[PDB]
Amino acid sequence: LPDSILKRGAEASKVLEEHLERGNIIRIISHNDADGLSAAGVVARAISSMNGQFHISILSRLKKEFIKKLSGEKYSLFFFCDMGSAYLEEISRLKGDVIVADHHQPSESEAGPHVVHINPHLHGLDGSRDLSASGTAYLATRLLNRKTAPLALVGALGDMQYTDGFTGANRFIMEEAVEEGVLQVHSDLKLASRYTEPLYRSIAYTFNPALPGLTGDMEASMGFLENIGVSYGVKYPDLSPEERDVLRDELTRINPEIFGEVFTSREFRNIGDLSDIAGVLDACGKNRKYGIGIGLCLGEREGALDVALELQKNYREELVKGLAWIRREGSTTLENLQYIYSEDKAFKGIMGTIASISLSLKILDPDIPLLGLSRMDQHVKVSARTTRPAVERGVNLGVALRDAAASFGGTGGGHDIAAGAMVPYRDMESFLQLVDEILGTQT
Amino acid sequence: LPDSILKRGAEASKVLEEHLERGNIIRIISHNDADGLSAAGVVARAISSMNGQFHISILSRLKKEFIKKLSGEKYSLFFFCDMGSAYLEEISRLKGDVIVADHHQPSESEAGPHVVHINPHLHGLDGSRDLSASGTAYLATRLLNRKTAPLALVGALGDMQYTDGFTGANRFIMEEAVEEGVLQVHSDLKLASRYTEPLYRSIAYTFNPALPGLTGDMEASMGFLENIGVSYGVKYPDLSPEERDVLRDELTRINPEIFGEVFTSREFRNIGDLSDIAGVLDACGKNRKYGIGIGLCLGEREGALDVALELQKNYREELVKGLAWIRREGSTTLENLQYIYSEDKAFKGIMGTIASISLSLKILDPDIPLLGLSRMDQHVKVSARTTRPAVERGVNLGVALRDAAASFGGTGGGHDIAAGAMVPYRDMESFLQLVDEILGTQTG
Ligand SMILES: [Mn+2]
Ligand SMILES: [Mn+2]
Ligand SMILES: [Mn+2]
Ligand SMILES: [Mn+2]
Repeated sequence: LPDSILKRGAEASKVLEEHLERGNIIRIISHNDADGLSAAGVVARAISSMNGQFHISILSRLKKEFIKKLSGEKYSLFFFCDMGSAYLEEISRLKGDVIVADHHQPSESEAGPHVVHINPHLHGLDGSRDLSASGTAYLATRLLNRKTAPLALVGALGDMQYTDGFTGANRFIMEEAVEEGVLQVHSDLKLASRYTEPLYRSIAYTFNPALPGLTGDMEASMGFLENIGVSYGVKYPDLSPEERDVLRDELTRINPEIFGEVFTSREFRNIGDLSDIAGVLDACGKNRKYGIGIGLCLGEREGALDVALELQKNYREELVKGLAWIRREGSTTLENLQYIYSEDKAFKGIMGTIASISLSLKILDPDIPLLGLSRMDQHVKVSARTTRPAVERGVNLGVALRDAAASFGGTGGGHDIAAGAMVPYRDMESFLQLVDEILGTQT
Repeated sequence: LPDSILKRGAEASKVLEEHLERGNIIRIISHNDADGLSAAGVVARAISSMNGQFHISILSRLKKEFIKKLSGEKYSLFFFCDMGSAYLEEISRLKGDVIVADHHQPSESEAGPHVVHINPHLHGLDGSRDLSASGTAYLATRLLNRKTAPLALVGALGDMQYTDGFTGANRFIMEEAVEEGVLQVHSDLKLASRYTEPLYRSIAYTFNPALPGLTGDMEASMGFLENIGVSYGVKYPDLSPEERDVLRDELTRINPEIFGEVFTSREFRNIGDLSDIAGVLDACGKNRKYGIGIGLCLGEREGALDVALELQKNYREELVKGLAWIRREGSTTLENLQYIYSEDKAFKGIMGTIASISLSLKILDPDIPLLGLSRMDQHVKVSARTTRPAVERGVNLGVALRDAAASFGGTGGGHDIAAGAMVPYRDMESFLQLVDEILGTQTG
């Protein structure tokens, strides 16, 4: 990588150690998706391993008001994951030391001198591809605990940073984790929950890498498996070798991606591969069941796990319906983006995910950035997704949504390839065109 | 301390004396938790000490109907503890004199020259911190009996009014109880039932001050004690001095609050410290078993005590399960609150207690107000708890739940730090979503 970062990391480990040695409790603030929860987990696990204590809050968006509420509180160290780069001035106004582990672009003023800021953008690395919050937290805790590297990669997968191989600092973290013996790599089919789910359901629930015709369609996948003569009520490992080969052959025909690298760790045995864990965390996060998510990251797997797996199941079911909806009513295309709108509470939480999946499946034109829109009474939650070719063409959704949302007194941001915003429902049209214009621009 | 409240207290003592001298039986109505039972005990002890007679009814909630049923009955004096401030008009409609000893925000109405109302809120004091029903009853009976001060503090502890030291009128009552020689203060570890329970169980049952990792977990605490090399099957006082020192060192590392002030009285020797007594009463109250709680308060300790300690054991066991349940199914967080929902009767009676303990332990984020929810066929019972930093930030659960509930034809109220409500199942989501905003305006 560029050895610079590792250094910045170490600065942050030093600070962390200082405060732990003094007995003071560490305040952790993070985001509510796979990356945010796995980042919070990395840090809390590092603290735990030093017989230290931590206080975690999970937020869906960091707000100026919330930062002020903290500036009260008698905590000596604040650790921010997956947010904060946009509020560096405001955060600097905290009494007490601060670490910010984040991977969004600038944001933007200077960052005070009692604050440690780790961000791939600052070290010549791409925050959209080469590192996520969870990995940034690992670099911050790497000299204290290396057992956490699998979780670091959970967040990276969660944030869609696997682009045929891990790249940049994610590659570094993978390599290390192998070297430390806590991560194994296998070539295999990338099917959903292969250890806990019968083949027909596993195929239907393989949303990424997507399998057009089969993904999201229990009937068609059951059918498909009969047509090719492969048992559809057994779990993948309980198949015969011959059946495995025929299956590998026929699914690859539908999408070559389906076969490739698969990541496992003794830590997550009986649950899933690393991508599966990312899914379980997304389901916990979408259900504001943050405790279950973090418990899972720290190693709780008894009642918590049952609950977590049940939440996934529901999550998956909701995704199937959402995909069916998009197939039924289409999207309206403009000139530089397309969009999809729904007042159904069923889809509020999952709009971004079904957006992404629908582009992969090519239900919708993957060349055109897709804005999913869900009403929250007076406001509308926006979830924008596109693809890596579109980012190459110059698309930056994080920028477009931030600028546009501000214009109407809203709040928005993200990365080039995925972003979100919140705006008055009343301003939806105006909003949408403005993004349109902003779009065609950078393009 | 305001002279006004001591004076108001004396007015109530005078009234009580008047009726006792006339030989009439005194009607005592109180609540069913530690504070409610200890308050009822204070009054009945003062009555007993004057060779007088009393009739006690314990209620889980005072209702308009019930007040009317009393408005019959041939009793000359009615003594309300831990309730009544919300029903002052309805109460004044009683024929016969009335004392109301309470500490809920009363906004508001008008008494009726014929009702004596003692409440810290009326005298510039905080009902959430500076005085509870039991202390308010003590101020009402203070010029007739001072041996009751320990019980007054039992209710205060029960109502979670120890905030690093007693404050306000509770501090006054403590100081007076020392001066009278009925209360002693020690620095020591604040472990559950140290005189009657082996160390591993004592640590597992120390719910407050909470000990993360150990509290509620028999296996872990047994383990912990082996790990540090301290006898785990012996009672705290039967340990060696060296063992005591090592233990004091290793528990303080987990929570500094575990060592600090401890309150005792010859009255409760062989049973527990004052916080232990609060626990026994909560157990009696949660099981009904009101006659036993009150027996304990009056000094009955033979068969009654055995029964009481058996009940505590069961209560504590239920709390352990409830905590485990929260650990298993988590809470869903929203903007300004979190909540937990159950269909079990195992947890009905204890929802609010395990809510409080889980926040102390930080199973759940203590910065965020926690709403426990249990279904009653058509309605759902709500138990809300939060912490003192949150109340500082501006949270008031009593208010939030009262308003919100009403807005759906429900009924709700309490204090800033703890409250309850009852609403139609048919619209939880609306209810929850309305409280989550009322709190944003509170903390904004
Ligand atoms: Mn995130
Ligand atoms: Mn992220
Ligand atoms: Mn009470
Ligand atoms: Mn009370």
